[PDB]
Amino acid sequence: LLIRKLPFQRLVREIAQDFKTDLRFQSSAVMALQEASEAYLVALFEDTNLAAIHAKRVTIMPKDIQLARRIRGER
Amino acid sequence: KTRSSRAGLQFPVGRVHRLLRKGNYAERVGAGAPVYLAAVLEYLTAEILELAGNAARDNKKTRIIPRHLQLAVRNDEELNKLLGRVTIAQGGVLPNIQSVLLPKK
Amino acid sequence: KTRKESYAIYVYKVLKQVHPDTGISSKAMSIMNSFVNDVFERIAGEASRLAHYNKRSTITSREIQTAVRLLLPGELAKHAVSEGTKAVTKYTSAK
Amino acid sequence: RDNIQGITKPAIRRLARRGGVKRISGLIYEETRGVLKVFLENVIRDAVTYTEHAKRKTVTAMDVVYALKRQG
Amino acid sequence: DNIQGITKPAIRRLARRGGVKRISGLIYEETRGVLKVFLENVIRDAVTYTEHAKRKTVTAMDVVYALKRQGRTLYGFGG
Amino acid sequence: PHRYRPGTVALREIRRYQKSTELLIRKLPFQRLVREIAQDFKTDLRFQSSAVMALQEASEAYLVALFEDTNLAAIHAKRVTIMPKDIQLARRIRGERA
DNA sequence: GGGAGTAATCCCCTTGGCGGTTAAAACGCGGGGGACAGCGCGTACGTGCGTTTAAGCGGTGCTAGAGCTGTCTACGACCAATTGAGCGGCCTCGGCACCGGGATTCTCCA
DNA sequence: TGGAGAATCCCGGTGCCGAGGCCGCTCAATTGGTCGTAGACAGCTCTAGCACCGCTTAAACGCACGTACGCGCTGTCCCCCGCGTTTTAACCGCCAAGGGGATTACTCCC
Repeated sequence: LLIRKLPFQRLVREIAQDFKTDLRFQSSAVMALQEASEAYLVALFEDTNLAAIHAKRVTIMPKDIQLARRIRGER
Repeated sequence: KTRSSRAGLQFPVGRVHRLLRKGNYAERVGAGAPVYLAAVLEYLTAEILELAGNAARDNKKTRIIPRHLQLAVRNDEELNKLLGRVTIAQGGVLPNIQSVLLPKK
Repeated sequence: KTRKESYAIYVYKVLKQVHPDTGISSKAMSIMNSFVNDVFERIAGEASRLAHYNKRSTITSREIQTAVRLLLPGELAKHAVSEGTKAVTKYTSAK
Repeated sequence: RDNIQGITKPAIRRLARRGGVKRISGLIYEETRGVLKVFLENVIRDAVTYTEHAKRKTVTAMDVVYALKRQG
Repeated sequence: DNIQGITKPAIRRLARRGGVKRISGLIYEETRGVLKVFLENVIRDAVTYTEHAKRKTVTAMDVVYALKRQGRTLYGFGG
Repeated sequence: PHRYRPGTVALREIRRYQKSTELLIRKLPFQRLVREIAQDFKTDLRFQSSAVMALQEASEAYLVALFEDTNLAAIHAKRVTIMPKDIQLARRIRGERA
């Protein structure tokens, strides 16, 4: 694991507070959430790496991230 | 008498019940489910026909062509999100020229 | 000739109920029919899987409401939920 | 409140380093927190919907599993 | 081979609908290849559903289900 | 002899082909292409005309979406010309090529 | 007693072809604006060091709420009767594409 | 910078063919009743989740600093566009062979 467990479960509790009050969570639920988020960001950073190497650079810019999410199909 | 008038809709409810029964989605099917589903389909039809009529009035037409449906679905954000992975035959593409390609003289 | 079921007269009723002075072509008829059949299949399949996931054998109004909540984005989902609840309530309260 | 800063600079650095990124700017962080927030907003609402329709007050792991299968 | 029928100005007009100002000459062969791959997958799925459903003639609704298998759904051809 | 500057006719053609809606690839070469591809899988198969029209529509949609993605990738590389590396990048980001 | 094998059929649609012709791709060239290569700088980024903070581990207490059994009752499968909404055949007259003359509007270059 | 000039918009006449009512059936939707059980509800148990606390130690914050490359500028050269000209294949209109999947009848077996 890369992201620490307690900040990520604090974040998922804070974002689930906005949709239903007094919501309780299982521990394997937040572990699966952490694993899915890390897999998403690793795949994203690989795509932005190809975007950065395309434009003759080794430093990644945010415009690489908007290029990756635009070409990938998201908004 | 008929249950579409009883619910207060225009879409059929018995046809929706028969199509839910045929498709084997579950072993049992309730009574309020085709009423709710016909209401949902009628309301989605209400936005798309509203926005298509707005497009046709913009383009000075009285009959809706599929180009006006394409323009209506690709302009509203929620309808473009719901119908993102579809395509409309004889539709065309929204006008979008990127700014850096303009003749900046 | 065989009988083919379409939704053309009902969407023509909806179109004349909203914009009273507007026509429609047969091609646009075909795309609009395809839209309503596809959203029928999508909401129906989502409701079917929610029926299966809770060890339940019946499709009710709750399953269709949850399917509209999952499958439709934005305020369009909330307004469709309101329309469905109003139609179901006046159907049940009818004599 | 303001707990999006828990996704810190070296954690983002390791997430890029597993992906093979060599050099990272300073404006990368303020965009990747936004992308992670958007992804979590799109998952947790489906998890909440599944938990509410089953008439439960606890989000189980299985609800998360079907929530992720929603997006594919 | 009939892949040469997809001519140079046809890909030029496909570029112009997508909003392309300047086109290199090496685009065209790659475009022919990627359209070959896409059509090969689609007709494979269509003949699969037709051979399972047992007719000699492939109908449009079968390739609509083939496109719906790929998540590239089409409206307006009986779908 | 009057001559327009290089670049204006591209703007005119982009506007004219984004405003219109009629199909671009001619019918009979695409018919020959789909028959030749179907020759490889099974033999003596026959097509409806609506099937061929649907394949034309799907090919148009896929290639215009691919060219829009290629154009955005080309602008990101600080150029105007599209190049085959832009197409390869656009297909690698989607995941169509492993 | 009813589903199904076999066959004749009236077609309905598919594929192939043949000549006109005419838009449309193919080609060639002039030439010019962008792709590409190289240099300068200065600015931002990796690395390292010292410190400060909080994550994780253990330990426990309370109690909400998932999970399951018992029972029944209102609700949905299911069947006979019937009947009007919704399908298809068909007639038309208007909506909209097309063509042309002219006004309008960008654009080039001297 | 203003005239040339070509591309675009715009309104009047043309016509054509297709959307939309109208008529007439017919068959699945509606009424009514019957029965069997799915889930609504009650209630019991006791797993798992939330929280309070402390302690140790790895991880991050912060700052200095050297320098690697991002980007702006300039030269070059080349290949791609605009347009004139030449050949060619899509299309069109119709015809003809002819195969093909649904439509009746004739007849058979568990």
